[PDB]
Amino acid sequence: GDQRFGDLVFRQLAPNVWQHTSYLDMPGFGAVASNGLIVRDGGRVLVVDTAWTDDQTAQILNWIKQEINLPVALAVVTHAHQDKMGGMDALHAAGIATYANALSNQLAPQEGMVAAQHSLTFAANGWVEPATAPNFGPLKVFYPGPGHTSDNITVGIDGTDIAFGGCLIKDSKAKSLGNLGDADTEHYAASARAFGAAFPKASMIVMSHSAPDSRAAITHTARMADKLR
Ligand SMILES: C[C@H](CS)C(=O)N1CCC[C@@H]1C(=O)O
Ligand SMILES: [Zn+2]
Ligand SMILES: [Zn+2]
Repeated sequence: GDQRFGDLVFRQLAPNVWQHTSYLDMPGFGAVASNGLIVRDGGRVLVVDTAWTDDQTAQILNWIKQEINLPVALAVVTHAHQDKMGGMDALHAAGIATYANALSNQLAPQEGMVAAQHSLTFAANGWVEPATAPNFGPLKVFYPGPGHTSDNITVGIDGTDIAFGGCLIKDSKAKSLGNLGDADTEHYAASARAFGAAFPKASMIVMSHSAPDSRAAITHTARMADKLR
């Protein structure tokens, strides 16, 4: 179920996949959860997204050492906001290779983030250019278009039923698309549907600010985004 580890929560989603969850006070909103992923690929571990802070991110690495006890080969982060990239220095201190959309790395300094070490670029159809994501194993990285942010990316996990929408996708009962201050309101719906179409077999949709849901998270998110146009 949920495993509490210090101030974080970890939940196994599949034999080789766990969700990490960390919390930060957003004055006016309460203590806000953010989710990312941990994937074992044979003898190594892959991380999707940091926690909000360096200290929390170091705790993710402590949990991995305790529960998996294999090296973390790389991390990929899914846009330049604090919940996704706030712990980059902890990853770098640990010697982990880090990857982000080129645009996320460009935006990182102005957003108050540390850039990843490596930049992903994307084909016109949204799929990552494979040479920019070497040794990603089962992580299949897709740029669905601008939506929650200009730079948001998404990740499928081959060999599982899981696709990770990050902060682009909200759950099937979500009331709003949330803060749209960095959003692309025109392109959001199409970007949500493009995520679904990229990972058509994924039955478990993981996202930053809701628990895992069915594909109704994608349809519901797109349908709410239809009203922004
Ligand atoms: C700090 C982040 C980055 S997505 C944020 O803006 N959040 C997290 C949940 C509340 C809120 C929002 O997306 O509206
Ligand atoms: Zn965000
Ligand atoms: Zn977020």
